[PDB]
Amino acid sequence: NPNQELGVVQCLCRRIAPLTQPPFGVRCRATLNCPCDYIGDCPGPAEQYMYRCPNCGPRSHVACSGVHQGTCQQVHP
Ligand SMILES: [Zn+2]
Ligand SMILES: [Zn+2]
Ligand SMILES: [Zn+2]
Repeated sequence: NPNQELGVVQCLCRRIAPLTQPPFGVRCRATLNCPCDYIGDCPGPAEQYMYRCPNCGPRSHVACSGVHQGTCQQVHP
């Protein structure tokens, strides 16, 4: 069988870790801060990373490109 390449990622401890599956989209759970009282969920895009850190062992964390802080136009158009 041919080898299956998996990407690498920086663990939260900052070491380089091998992903065990490709990044996959997820719900972003961050809370928003706009100068008004608006309440709402971040629409993303957010992704979750599964990896096996040589230091930390199995670990995961989520990253999101949505706007969490800023003006009312930036957070909630
Ligand atoms: Zn680590
Ligand atoms: Zn987000
Ligand atoms: Zn606002």
